[PDB]
Amino acid sequence: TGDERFYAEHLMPTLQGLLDPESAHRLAVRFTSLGLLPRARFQDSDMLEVRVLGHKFRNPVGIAAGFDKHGEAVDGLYKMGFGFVEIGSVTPKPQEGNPRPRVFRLPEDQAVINRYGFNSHGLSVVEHRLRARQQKQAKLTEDGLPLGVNLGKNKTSVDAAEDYAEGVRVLGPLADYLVVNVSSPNTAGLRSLQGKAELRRLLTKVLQERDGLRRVHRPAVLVKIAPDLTSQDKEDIASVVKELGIDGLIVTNTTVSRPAGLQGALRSETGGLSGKPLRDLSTQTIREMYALTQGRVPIIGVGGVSSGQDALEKIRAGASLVQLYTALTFWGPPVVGKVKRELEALLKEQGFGGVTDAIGADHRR
Ligand SMILES: Cc1cc2nc3c(=O)[nH]c(=O)nc-3n(C[C@H](O)[C@H](O)[C@H](O)COP(=O)(O)O)c2cc1C
Ligand SMILES: CC(C)=CCC1=C(O)C(=O)c2ccccc2C1=O
Ligand SMILES: O=C(O)c1cc(=O)[nH]c(=O)[nH]1
Repeated sequence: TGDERFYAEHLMPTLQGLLDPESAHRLAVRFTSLGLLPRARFQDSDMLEVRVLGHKFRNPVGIAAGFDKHGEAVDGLYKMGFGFVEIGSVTPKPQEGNPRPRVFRLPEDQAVINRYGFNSHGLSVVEHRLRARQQKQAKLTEDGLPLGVNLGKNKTSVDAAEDYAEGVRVLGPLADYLVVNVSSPNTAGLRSLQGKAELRRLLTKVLQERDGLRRVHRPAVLVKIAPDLTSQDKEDIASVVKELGIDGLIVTNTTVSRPAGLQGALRSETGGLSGKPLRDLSTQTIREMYALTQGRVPIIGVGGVSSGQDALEKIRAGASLVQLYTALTFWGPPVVGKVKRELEALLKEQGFGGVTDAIGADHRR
């Protein structure tokens, strides 16, 4: 389409030439929040509907955590055509995150490196922001546009499990699903919570807190994992998720690896790498986690999605839903309708009745 070409070829590269990435992010959130974007033209086909995690998703393309960290732009993100929105990560207390600069573009790689370090307005501010639109969200969710909330932990926390428990208590009642984010590369010791013993203790506490919420306020609980896990780590996570009845996995966060071939001048910056160089590392992690959970644990697939093909590869590997972030930063809002249009076309070409028929299809070949 003309908008896709205009944004991708002219407007976004021009604005990126003018603005440092964190300034660009802040202006993107402000513009989205104000609805200063035409309403998406693409009308969602019945082929794109997914029923998973106790909810209807009008389309399987979500905005990944970290774009709307503080729940400021939720309605603008639905207006952009996302089938679901995930906010956060949110930490219990407000915290500033790492010193600036902490976000870096790798244009030659269609990648970003970030070390934000969980900059967060904190649970109380986000709670009041979501409460201001709680019944609007109830109607959106009923109409197939669910809301996820991603929970983090404060830098100076002495008890990680209590940070996540506080998040469940405060934002669980406002969420369709919660994400226990134990895979940020930018908080010291956080990824150690993916270990078997630490994860079983942490997730038992999180599920007990969730189960204590009133039924209409009781969200699904997902664990978001790194792309950098050992085979042992992945087997341990699969075992714990099945043992405790965790509702789903988000696969994956950013990578601390630096794949051979990166060209960006900023490739050796500390932080998590996102975008195209992460794509197939994430797809293969989805594939492994689907097999280790016997296809019984819903997966939200994320990492380097910028086309219908990228989305369908993750769905065929075992994802019920996908998310994107970094593609939005390069191609702008038109990328959402592009992914959905291309995904519909490919499902038809490959003989799938809809997204649901394609979930895990590669494992049945
Ligand atoms: C600038 C930036 C900030 C992010 N912040 C968060 C976060 O707060 N919580 C989280 O779970 N993931 C966060 N992520 C990771 C994304 O949710 C996603 O897992 C990852 O970027 C891969 O998707 P992509 O290649 O489509 O960007 C962030 C990613 C980026 C690029
Ligand atoms: C061109 C404008 C105004 C916004 C696009 C954008 C980036 O360029 C960026 O680097 C970026 C980096 C991290 C998060 C979000 C973004 C983003 O939203
Ligand atoms: O630094 C952050 O806040 C952040 C970055 C990232 O890539 N992933 C995440 O979970 N948090």
